[PDB]
Amino acid sequence: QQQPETEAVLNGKGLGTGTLYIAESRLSWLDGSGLGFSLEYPTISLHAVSRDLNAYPREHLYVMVNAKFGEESKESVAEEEDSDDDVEPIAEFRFVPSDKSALEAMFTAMCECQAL
Repeated sequence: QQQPETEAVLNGKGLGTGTLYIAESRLSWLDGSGLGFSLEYPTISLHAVSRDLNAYPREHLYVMVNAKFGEESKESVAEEEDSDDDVEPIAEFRFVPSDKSALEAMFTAMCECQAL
């Protein structure tokens, strides 16, 4: 399945405006600046969907995932204290389609993927 018109926002600062095509092997997105790029499976963690309109008359697929930083560090020293966190521990990704047909198709993609 593929998405017609939809914009992509990733981890808090929204970067992405174009089309999203879901591939069984991975997810491929096209950037509105004439640049196509794909990601290894979507970060499905906390996704908000509203197939039925009642409280919010709008379509939008919001999915937020918590990311942990560590592995290698040079500017900061390893420690169990974070009194001053300059970077957010959670990244919120918002993928919102501007087509009711794109919202229902994405829900069938997520609903079918979550069930399988």
